[PDB]
Amino acid sequence: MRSFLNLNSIPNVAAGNSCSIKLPIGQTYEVIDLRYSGVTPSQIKNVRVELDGRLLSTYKTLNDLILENTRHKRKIKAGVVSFHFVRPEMKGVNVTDLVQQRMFALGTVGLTTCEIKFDIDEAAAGPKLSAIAQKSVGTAPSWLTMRRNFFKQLNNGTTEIADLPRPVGYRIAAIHIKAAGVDAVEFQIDGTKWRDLLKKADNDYILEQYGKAVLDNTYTIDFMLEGDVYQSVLLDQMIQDLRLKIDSTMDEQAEIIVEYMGVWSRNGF
Amino acid sequence: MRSFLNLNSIPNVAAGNSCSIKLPIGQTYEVIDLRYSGVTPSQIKNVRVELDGRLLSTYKTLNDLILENTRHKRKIKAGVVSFHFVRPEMKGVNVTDLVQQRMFALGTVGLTTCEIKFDIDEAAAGPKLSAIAQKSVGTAPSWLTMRRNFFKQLNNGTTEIADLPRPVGYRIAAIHIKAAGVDAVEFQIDGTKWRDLLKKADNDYILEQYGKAVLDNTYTIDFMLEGDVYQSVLLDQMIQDLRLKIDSTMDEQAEIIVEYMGVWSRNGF
Amino acid sequence: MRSFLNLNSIPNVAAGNSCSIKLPIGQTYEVIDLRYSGVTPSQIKNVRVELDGRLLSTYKTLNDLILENTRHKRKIKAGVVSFHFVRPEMKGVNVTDLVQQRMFALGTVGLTTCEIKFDIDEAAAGPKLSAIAQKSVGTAPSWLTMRRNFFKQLNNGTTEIADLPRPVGYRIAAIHIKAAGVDAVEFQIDGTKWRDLLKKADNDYILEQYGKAVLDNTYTIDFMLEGDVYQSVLLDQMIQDLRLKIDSTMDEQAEIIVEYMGVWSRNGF
Amino acid sequence: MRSFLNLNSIPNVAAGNSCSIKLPIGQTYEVIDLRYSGVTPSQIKNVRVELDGRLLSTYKTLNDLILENTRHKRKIKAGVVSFHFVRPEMKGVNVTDLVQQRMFALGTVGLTTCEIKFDIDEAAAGPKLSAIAQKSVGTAPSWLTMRRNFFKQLNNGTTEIADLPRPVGYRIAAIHIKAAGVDAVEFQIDGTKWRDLLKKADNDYILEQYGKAVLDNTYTIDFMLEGDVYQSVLLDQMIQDLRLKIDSTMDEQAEIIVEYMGVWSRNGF
Amino acid sequence: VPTSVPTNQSVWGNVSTGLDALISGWARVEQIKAAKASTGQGRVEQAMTPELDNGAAVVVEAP
Amino acid sequence: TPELDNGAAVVVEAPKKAAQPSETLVFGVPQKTLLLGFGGLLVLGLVMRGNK
Ligand SMILES: [Ca+2]
Ligand SMILES: [Ca+2]
Ligand SMILES: [Ca+2]
Ligand SMILES: [Ca+2]
Repeated sequence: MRSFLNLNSIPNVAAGNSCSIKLPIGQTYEVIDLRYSGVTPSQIKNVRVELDGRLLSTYKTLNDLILENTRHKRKIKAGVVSFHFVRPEMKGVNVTDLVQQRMFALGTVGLTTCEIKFDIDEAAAGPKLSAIAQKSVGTAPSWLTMRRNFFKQLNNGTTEIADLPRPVGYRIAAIHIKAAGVDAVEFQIDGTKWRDLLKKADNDYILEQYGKAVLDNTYTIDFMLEGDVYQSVLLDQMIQDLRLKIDSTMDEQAEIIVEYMGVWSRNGF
Repeated sequence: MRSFLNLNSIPNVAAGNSCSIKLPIGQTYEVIDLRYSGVTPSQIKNVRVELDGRLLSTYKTLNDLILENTRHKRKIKAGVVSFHFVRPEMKGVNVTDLVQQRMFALGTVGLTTCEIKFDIDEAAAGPKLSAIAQKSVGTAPSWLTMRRNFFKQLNNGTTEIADLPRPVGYRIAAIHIKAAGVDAVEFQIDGTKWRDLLKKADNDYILEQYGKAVLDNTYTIDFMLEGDVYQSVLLDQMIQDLRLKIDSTMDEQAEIIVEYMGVWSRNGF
Repeated sequence: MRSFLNLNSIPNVAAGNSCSIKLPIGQTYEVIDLRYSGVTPSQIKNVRVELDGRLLSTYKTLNDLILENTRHKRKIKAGVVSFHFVRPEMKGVNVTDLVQQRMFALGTVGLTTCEIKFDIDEAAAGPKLSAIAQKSVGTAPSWLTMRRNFFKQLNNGTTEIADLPRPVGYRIAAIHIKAAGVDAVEFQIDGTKWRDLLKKADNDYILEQYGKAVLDNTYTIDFMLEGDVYQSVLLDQMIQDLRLKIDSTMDEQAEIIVEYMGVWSRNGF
Repeated sequence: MRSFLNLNSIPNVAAGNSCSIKLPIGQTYEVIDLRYSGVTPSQIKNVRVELDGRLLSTYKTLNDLILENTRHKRKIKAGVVSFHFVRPEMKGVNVTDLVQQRMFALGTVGLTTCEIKFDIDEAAAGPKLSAIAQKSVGTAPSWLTMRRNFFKQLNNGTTEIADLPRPVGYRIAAIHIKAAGVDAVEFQIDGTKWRDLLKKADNDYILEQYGKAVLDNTYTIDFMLEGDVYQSVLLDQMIQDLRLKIDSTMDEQAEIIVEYMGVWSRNGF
Repeated sequence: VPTSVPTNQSVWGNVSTGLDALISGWARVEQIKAAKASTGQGRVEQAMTPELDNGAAVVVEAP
Repeated sequence: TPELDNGAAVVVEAPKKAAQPSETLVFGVPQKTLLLGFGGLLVLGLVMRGNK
């Protein structure tokens, strides 16, 4: 049996304020529903999920969480944005789908602090935020999704990005290139071309082919289209080159979103 | 390695409001830089540094903190005022200067609450306050500077102040007599005249002789001119009389500032 | 007792010429005073301090040495520029200040060659250069400051620099970002944010707070503000990420100055 | 704890009079602040510091004491001149800076008489002199600074001075050549050139480089620029030649000031 | 024994008994901090510690 | 005692009492241990009868 709780009131919710959603340790958080009003998702900046003071996932703005859910075609409702720790799209290969989905839940056992920090923009009309938690029996943080942010200059022609962090033992579920002039992209590991120079139209077709929604000004490289976790990139310690070849038509600054995965460690990634 | 952090936003910063700078427990605070605008230092009243709800240091107004720093000839910048817990002027006798200076840092280990409370004047134009922390590895509160406020009547002639608190085991770094008509002062302990009836001009000359700046309408009795902590007044549990003989020319109420020192105790001074 | 010597005449001092200050091996060079006339400090390009043919420190122009001294508020005189091997700002933690400062002196014992090479610009009016040496008893090169030059392009937005050399066992005293449009910078090691995204005004305030002078079009990250060498960045081998997040307002190429430190080695950095 | 005392009234202070500041024996005098009015420092001639009737330090006029303090950049105030027995510029090598500075304090233990004699010029308008003493616990005279006066004829060309007293076991902190036409000076001991023929501009640059102020018509040879007492000249009994080679441009009478140092002895230097 | 008297006293108590014993302890802990800073393992230990509010817990059910 | 908005709570069910399982085990092992004692005391008692 699951428990649906109305989380404690969020302290000091005001424009230009730096608030935090401190989660009580002991149980497992499958989903966290954040209700907002008097403020836009884009006005909720620097969203950081921290476990024991360490960063787990980061969102430039709350709007990126809305887009994250939209991509998987999850239920979207105005005035509310959810933190899906449990991945509903997961499919089991040697275990049940339910086990593969729940495995991403945010367990808090052994933790000292679990927080969701963020800053409220100064322009916020009259910010009002509350949270509801869909919890289950306590478990260690264990297997978690680690959303990381990266910024890189994209040229008009060809750009290559090979300096992406490769935490050992971790995996990569997907890579999102946020740019308006990306025509095609190619992904390779150690010379091996796992993703040919696929045109945007072709890449976006495959994405939609798997029930995903294409995000505006984004080139998504989904390594878990089938929902199988073992299709994602396994960051082996021996990998010598993890490269991305981007064919752009514009000279701009791209925000590269990398969805990492791995067993949470107090002194790990 | 030290860590420079942009402290969390100060809640409810407005004219006539009572705000507080709640410091996170765990590490050591060497210096706290408070940026202000839309308000004068004199408009930031009743500044209190509290450890576990108890009073450590007190400032009638933020301007007294500016004067405290000015006296030691510390870097002063408009729009910013720092809380120097670590005393940069300290000199070691049997230890290094660095050890003697850092020994005053605000350790928070074992603490339940660390706060810097203050009241914003109603006349404040458009108060705006933020804080930055220069921290280091965690330590117990230990040796701290305890600025205390006292108000006493001065006569035109000779006034004597012998009712100053004498917390056992504690020390006195300095005494600041805030009055406009003080000509000369004499300090004695148990009949012994440690400071002869020194004329203001003579006392102020010795102060400047040690790199200190003379404050307006203030007679400072610096017991740590050399930076040696062992030169300060040791409040021996055996002292029978701690007296101050003030020769004034005006009949006014003086604000006596006493800079105490000692190992912070949950049930101490 | 120290010895002040008028170094041998500098051979072939003329415009467009490549000269060198060959130092006699045997003793220790604490300071080298270089007198110049008929030429500007900016006209003395590619200044290199070489020990046994290997590069120790490098200056794009002699003006960078003038700025290096200005930053520490060292005595600056027109027509003369000094090479401060001994760091006067050093403070001892478990040793005397004098020992900590002299430890940076340029010992020459065991050396085959000690040189200070540089090129005289062609536009030089009538170059005239002489040098004086403040020496002391001979010592091995030992602990030395190794000024390194790096050029990186900056965007208008955020730029990240994580490819800075990390010689094992060495330390980093400071990092100077030479750019005209830097608003704020953030420094982190292995995810740990040792320096929050500090605004220039805030960073510069802390610098001045420690007796340092802010250099024009430069964002200095001083890791030895207190003079304590053990506050500097220890380039520990297990370090996986040494990153710099620069928030600029201009699209330019910055000159990154890194002040390394370590025991000089025939086969080291 | 130190004691600040208003010394007894100076007997017979009048123009053309020979007065004396008789110091009470028992404690240690770190500093003596002499307030003057109705007379110029140059009008206070033949200042002699005598211990047990023997001469310790000598000043042609009180103005030389003002210049002595100015050179070290000590606090100078009109109407007051201090006798700094404790040397604030001292830095410890194997002891703390404080110990190295206080070691020069004027201890009086074992003394029969401690006096500061001087003559008041006849032209003195209306001489008024008082003194304040900054004392500490009693100690033997011990290590003291012994300022000695010497007069020698300087030629236009080259002059050599090798007849300077060399009290065995004593040291030389500095040598001040008071002449208006000195271009360069060279210092050597037993043929060894410890100070090359340094041009005034070059010598003065090094002086300022160490926080010292250059005195008018003076060529200072500071042997304690770092504040290290062990950098001074140690007058070994074996020294065969202590020479000074002065390159002047004028034919004049120079006043050579020699700052000696050593453990005070009732029958010593 | 305590006594009251004017004038600068000839001999004063220059004893810093219990305060010096404490001051040495502060000097000792400074060397411990420096011992950590001299190695890379000392910096990584300090990275684990944050400064935040207190944490609560709650649980029920039969596993 | 101060006033802050920072508390560390721990509200949870707790079990009480336990009878029968530890007993049954702690009655089995000593009864056997006692029975071994009687066997030793019997053979010592019976051998004394042989020495009559
Ligand atoms: Ca999990
Ligand atoms: Ca402390
Ligand atoms: Ca060295
Ligand atoms: Ca002495």
